[PDB]
Amino acid sequence: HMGHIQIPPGLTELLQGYTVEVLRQQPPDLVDFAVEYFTRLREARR
Amino acid sequence: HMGHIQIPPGLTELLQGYTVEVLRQQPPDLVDFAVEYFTRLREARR
Amino acid sequence: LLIETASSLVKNAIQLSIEQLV
Repeated sequence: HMGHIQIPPGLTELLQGYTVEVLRQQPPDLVDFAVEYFTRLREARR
Repeated sequence: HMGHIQIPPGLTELLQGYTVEVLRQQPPDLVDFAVEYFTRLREARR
Repeated sequence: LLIETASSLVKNAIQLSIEQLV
């Protein structure tokens, strides 16, 4: 309430989605997987 | 060795770094931002 | 604070996933 801006929601779901596939796909490179996943996200929602 | 889980360390810090800059720089788009951050992380390490 | 919200943030993410995906 008091103040102005606070922890914005929506980031907890985006992270949990990554921590999931990351543990399932168990890719040899998480850095390259994060760049290939997020980058593909923007193309998904279109 | 069969019947056990393996959690590679490093995901706790990598995620904490993103959660920081995001709540600090306040980018216009976290999706596209996540791609510019991790992609640049490749050059950071090593 | 902020570092306190992100810390536990990763803990709740790991639980809600390996627990039979509950």
